[PDB]
Formats: sequence, C-alpha cells, structure tokens
Amino acid sequence: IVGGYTCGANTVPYQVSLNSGYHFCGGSLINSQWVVSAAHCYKSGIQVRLGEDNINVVEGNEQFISASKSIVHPSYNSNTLNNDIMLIKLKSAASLNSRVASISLPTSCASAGTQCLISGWGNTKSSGTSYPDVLKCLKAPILSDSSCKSAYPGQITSNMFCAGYLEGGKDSCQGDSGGPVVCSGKLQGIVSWGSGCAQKNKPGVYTKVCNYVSWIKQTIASN
Amino acid sequence: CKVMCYAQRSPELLRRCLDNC
Ligand SMILES: [Ca+2]
Repeated sequence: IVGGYTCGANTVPYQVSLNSGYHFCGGSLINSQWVVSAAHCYKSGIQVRLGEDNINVVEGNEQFISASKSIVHPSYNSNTLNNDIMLIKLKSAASLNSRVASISLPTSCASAGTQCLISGWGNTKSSGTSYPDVLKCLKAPILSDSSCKSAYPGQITSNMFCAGYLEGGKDSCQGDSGGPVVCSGKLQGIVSWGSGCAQKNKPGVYTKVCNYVSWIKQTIASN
Repeated sequence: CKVMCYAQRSPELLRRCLDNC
C-alpha cells in the first residue's frame, strides 16, 4: 500500500497473511474455515495467519493454521489474469471474535464512486521497495467502467474493475495481492494487478468478487 | 507475458512467472 496509513492492530479483522517461511500474499476470511485470495498466489505449503498486525513479531492474537485445500478458479488465465480468485480451506476452523472475523460476500455489485478499504503488507514505495511490519490501509474510490477501460485499453474483462487515484501517489502494490477491497461492509474486490504502483493514469485492478458469489457458495458446499 | 508478470500484485512467484514466459 503506497500513500496509505497504519490501520491500527486488528481493526481489519478479516485480513489474513499467506505464509511459507515468509509473507507472500494476503487474503480475506469469509467464514471460520475458508479464505478468499488471488489465483495467481497459488502455491503448495501455505500457512494462513489470522489476527496479525506486526507480521515479524508474535504479539498476542495470531492463529496459525495450515491450508488443507487451495481451489484456484477452473477458468483462471495466467496471461490475462481473468478469473483471478482462489479459495483456501483451513485444516481446522479459526476461533472467531472481534479481532478475527469473517467479512460478508456482496449481494450486489458496487458502483463507480463508492469508497473502499484496501489493506496489506505489500511494498509502500512507488519507486524503490519497502515492506512494513504492521498492516497498512488505504481509502480509494471505484472508478467508472470507461475510465478503467481507458486507463488499460483492451485488458479489462467483465470480472475486473479499477479503483484508486488517477493522479498517482495512492495505490496497492506488490505483496498486497490476494488482499481485500471492502466497500460498505462487503468484499467487492481482490488485489490483483496494475501497471506499476501508484503511477499517474494507472490505477489498480481488482477481481470483481460479486461475479463469483454463487461459485464461492457452491464450491464451499461441495467441499 | 513478462510485463504482465510484473503487473501482478524480486520475489519467487514473480521469478517463476518470469522464467515461465
Ligand atoms: Ca504478529
């Protein structure tokens, strides 16, 4: 997150970190046993880390739980990044409370102008690189279809949307992928890709979670 | 391909993607 702020400890209680000896992606808790993240963060040997703040220090409210299943979308394309979504099953259910909590799925899509909350332990610099200890936050609006399409000619499918600042200075970045985009209390987006971090006229591009609700529900029910 | 690898939000996953192109 470039141009964001320190969230505060456990103020984003559905924020997970994905860990295999180190932090490599984020994700969102959607119930006590399942996490949404990016298909492009698929790997083996994933540990889910819940109610983290400082990811380098044990501080008190962490639950470390191994993934027992990672289900990348069947129609995921690595070249286009279309259908960039993955479901992770926890080996055992998380204990849920105020500092570890699931985030609701959308019941409809959100519109252009809506403010959203994007979080993560990704890089904080737009040129050069710098990774934080504690969780970072950013308030950013959804952009019109046309402005998104006009920012990235031919790359925006119907399962993507942009959010951010056309002027630069404020964006998600490397390390934030898999992470949540929360708008009026719903998980609408997933940190996916963009052209640099915080570049003028290159806002971020997020997996449009409202198109996957039924899939998510049915995948969960059958696994 | 590689430019899109860089677009995904140097780490190993990027390097893999990079190698894979
Ligand atoms: Ca910690």
